[PDB]
Amino acid sequence: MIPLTPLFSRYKDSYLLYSFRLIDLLRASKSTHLTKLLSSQATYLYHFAIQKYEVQQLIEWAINASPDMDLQQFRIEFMDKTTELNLRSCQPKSFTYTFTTIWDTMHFLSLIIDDMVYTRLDFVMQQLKTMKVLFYNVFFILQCAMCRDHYMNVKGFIIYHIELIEIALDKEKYGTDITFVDSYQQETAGADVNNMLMKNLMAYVSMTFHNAINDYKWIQRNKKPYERMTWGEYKKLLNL
Amino acid sequence: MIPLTPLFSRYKDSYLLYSFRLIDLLRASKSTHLTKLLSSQATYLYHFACQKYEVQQLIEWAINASPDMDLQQFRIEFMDKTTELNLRSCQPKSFTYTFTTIWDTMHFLSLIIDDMVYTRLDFVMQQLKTMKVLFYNVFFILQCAMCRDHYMNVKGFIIYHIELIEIALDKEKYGTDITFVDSYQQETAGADVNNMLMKNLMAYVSMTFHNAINDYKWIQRNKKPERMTWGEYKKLLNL
Ligand SMILES: Cc1cc2nc3c(=O)[nH]c(=O)nc-3n(C[C@H](O)[C@H](O)[C@H](O)COP(=O)(O)OP(=O)(O)OC[C@H]3O[C@@H](n4cnc5c(N)ncnc54)[C@H](O)[C@@H]3O)c2cc1C
Ligand SMILES: Cc1cc2nc3c(=O)[nH]c(=O)nc-3n(C[C@H](O)[C@H](O)[C@H](O)COP(=O)(O)OP(=O)(O)OC[C@H]3O[C@@H](n4cnc5c(N)ncnc54)[C@H](O)[C@@H]3O)c2cc1C
Repeated sequence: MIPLTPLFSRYKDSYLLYSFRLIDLLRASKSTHLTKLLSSQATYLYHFAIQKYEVQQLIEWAINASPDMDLQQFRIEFMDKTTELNLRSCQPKSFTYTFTTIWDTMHFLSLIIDDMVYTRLDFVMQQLKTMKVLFYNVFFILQCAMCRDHYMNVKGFIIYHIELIEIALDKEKYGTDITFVDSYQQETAGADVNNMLMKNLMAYVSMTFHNAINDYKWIQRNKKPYERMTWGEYKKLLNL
Repeated sequence: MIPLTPLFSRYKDSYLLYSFRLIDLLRASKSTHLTKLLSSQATYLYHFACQKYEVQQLIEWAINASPDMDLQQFRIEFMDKTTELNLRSCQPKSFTYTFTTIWDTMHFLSLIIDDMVYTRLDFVMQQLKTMKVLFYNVFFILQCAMCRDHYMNVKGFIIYHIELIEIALDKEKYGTDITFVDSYQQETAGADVNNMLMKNLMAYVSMTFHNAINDYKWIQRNKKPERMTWGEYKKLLNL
């Protein structure tokens, strides 16, 4: 399982706030396609957080919630509903929603993938496909049109690496064990010639992706760019 | 300044064939948005095809060509139109369309990018965004539903590396020169601290992508799986 650190504590709570803010959109939805997409995303999110039958109750409650409530009244009704369904664990501790709420959710999902793979095969390959669906369908909820447009262009970078893992798991299914390496360069050296996978690959993929977004935004605003996060420091922050 | 080689000449003729097939879709288009997108993409492809006003006349000819022609009849009218506009260069020598026509176009575009960068400016930084738009908007044209769905999932891998190039040219605009290195590993090791950029990045990037797609399709077909190596690829193209 994932190591308990302060930073991982915020991730889990950002993940719950994010999940809460996503289901609040269900009552507002203006299309059947959005409703099906929000319903499945939130179901999938909680399934990575019987718990599953209670979650179906929560999700169904949110689909039929009044569309004329504001957000704070939805929060009141949600707090009660999760308490009643014995899902206090779904309840966020902090309701301040920002970019760090989205980043934490993506970094959380990355750590979850690394844990499922190191601690693992049909099951892990079905989870990895649900993860691709989650990353493909990240919503910002907050207002940032240009963030949405940027993310739709490059989200495949993350998603591509999930497929490398599936490719690696497919080789283990067929005879070649996965070999775990400590640096991205070794994994990338291997593919150009045997089944090497970086340990904590997705933590590093999403970290590298975080930096690239933040590097690119200076082009966006047209200003000269300053502490960037390093894999060394990140691993220390998360006890990896 | 792309090295003229056998594989590259096929890339070039595949590029032209892909472009001819795209503008053939303009007469059929069922939405004003798809019309907007195909004519932009075709204009862009031609603009990179290793005069612009003549291309605009070609495109405008395609927009108004009869929707009740079949494709072969369109090919007849296109071969005449390009002959009249003094654009015999846009004419493909082979009209057999396959997955290799699409791959060849993608690998062609990758080689254009690496050539603009090492022979470079706000100019190259602007041409890269157009490159991003082209890769975001690749049409298969042939029938491969699961292909389009796979490519829409992972196309960002390619596009991300175009952004790393803009990021690198932005640091050069503001002081730090690009340092060209020989492996992908040296570029990804130095991002983690300085402005290194792999030489022939997009050739390597779209080469690795091509392998990934082909490895992934054994998962897609549920089947127990000769892959292209960088050294072999650089040999084939004289990089
Ligand atoms: C998918 C996504 C796309 C975005 N696209 C854009 C855009 O196009 N234009 C724009 O202006 N903004 C964009 N943003 C927001 C942007 O990335 C920043 O969050 C914001 O612009 C300024 O945030 P910041 O530097 O103050 O903190 P942030 O960059 O948000 O980081 C906050 C926290 O995350 C942790 N952290 C910081 N860096 C890393 C890292 N490399 N790896 C792991 N953890 C880290 C740290 O704990 C830090 O406390 C996007 C955000 C997301 C989640
Ligand atoms: C964007 C895109 C997405 C696709 N998604 C799918 C999918 O999801 N499922 C599916 O079944 N098919 C998919 N395809 C088609 C698939 O990749 C193959 O083209 C097809 O299966 C034919 O396989 P092949 O090995 O015979 O030839 P190809 O893989 O098409 O190779 C043909 C030519 O390309 C050259 N070549 C081969 N490998 C490389 C390489 N790594 N780098 C550079 N050049 C190379 C060689 O010169 C060879 O002659 C996709 C194609 C594209 C262009």
